[PDB]
Amino acid sequence: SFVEMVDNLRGKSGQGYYVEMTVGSPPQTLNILVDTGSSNFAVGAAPHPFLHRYYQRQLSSTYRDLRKGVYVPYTQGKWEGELGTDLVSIPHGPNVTVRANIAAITESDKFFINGSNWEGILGLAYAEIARPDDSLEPFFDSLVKQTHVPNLFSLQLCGASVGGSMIIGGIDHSLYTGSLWYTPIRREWYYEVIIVRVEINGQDLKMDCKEYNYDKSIVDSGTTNLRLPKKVFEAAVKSIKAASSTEKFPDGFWLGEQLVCWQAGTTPWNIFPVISLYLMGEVTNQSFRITILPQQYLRPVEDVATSQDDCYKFAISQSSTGTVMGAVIMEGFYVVFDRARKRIGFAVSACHVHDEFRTAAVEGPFVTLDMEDCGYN
Ligand SMILES: CCCCNC(=O)[C@@H](NC(=O)[C@H](C)C[C@H](O)[C@@H]1CSC/C=C/CSC[C@H](NC(=O)OC(C)(C)C)C(=O)N[C@@H](C)C(=O)N1)C(C)C
Repeated sequence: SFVEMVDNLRGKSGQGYYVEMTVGSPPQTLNILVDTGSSNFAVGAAPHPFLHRYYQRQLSSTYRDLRKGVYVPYTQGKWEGELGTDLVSIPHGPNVTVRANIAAITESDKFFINGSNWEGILGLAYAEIARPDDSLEPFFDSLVKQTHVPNLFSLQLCGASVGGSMIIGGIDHSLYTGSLWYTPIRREWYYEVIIVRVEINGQDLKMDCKEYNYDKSIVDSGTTNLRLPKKVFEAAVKSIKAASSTEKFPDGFWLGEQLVCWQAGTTPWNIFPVISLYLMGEVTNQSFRITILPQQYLRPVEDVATSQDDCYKFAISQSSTGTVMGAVIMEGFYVVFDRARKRIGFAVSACHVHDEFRTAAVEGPFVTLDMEDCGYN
């Protein structure tokens, strides 16, 4: 029954992907950011300059007050609100209604985005990282417990003004080609995975693989960039600079500050390298790799002038909280969050990225010794 959920995601570039939801009785419609990097379901519940609508608990006859406050910080942005419960449905999801924990957002700082068209956030990770503590059941746990929806979902995020699919409860095989390759979920808090090798244009970065996972690696649809620990970021940028040294870029470009522009249709994709991330596989000493094209980590942005030139921002940034495989990494792959079997699957998406001579790819099997030493403790 998955055809009805195809294309149920929208968004603006670099502003997150959202799904339509309803809360309360009568149903109030809201666009909800899909975030696999957090575990709280929360909605704007008071006026805000950037909110065009918001949840009005007083208009819902099924609302229940939990009489408990909550604060949630993210990498960028934070909010505090009031906990309660209400009935929740997904118009272009499964045909069910669940009573779910909802945080009613009453104050926020740099959380809502001017012109993003979403008014809340759906944290899809596990209760261990829910606020204020792991006793606040996340939405997807509630959905699985109260209905017959199988315990998995998949995400097909498509680039450019953006759209995609969140298939709730299953895998839609018309949305990807080739084989699905699975990596274990190391621990059920974030969707934590283990990166065992990194290559740039086929050249091993030759770092202790622990550095790739310092202090964790996660899959996070709510983060735009590929985010890398300091040491990995520095070696990657050095390698990308060297491969593209044909041209010169402002130093702020490599920090994500300044953007780079070329005359329309002349972007020199060939001087930027592919990046291969090797992930721990399902059998002993076995891994697989996903290959990222520069069309993914050079994110297109609107020309800051009155020109018709293609402009891009560098969508790889430095992290202090581990590797984050954000939306630019997920774009062009079909990603299966198989919570029932504690694994994440990757395949080439049907909305894959087109280069004239290179192709994003998921490839295996590879042999990799001592993969367990790559996890940080
Ligand atoms: C200070 C962090 C404290 C720890 N908090 C967490 O780990 C929380 N989870 C998280 O923070 C997640 C890891 C991230 C989460 O998805 C949050 C969701 S905030 C709502 C996101 C909406 C979509 S816009 C994406 C944005 N793009 C962006 O900034 O673009 C430029 C870089 C080009 C300017 C971005 O990337 N945001 C990152 C930074 C981020 O904050 N993501 C919860 C578990 C409590």
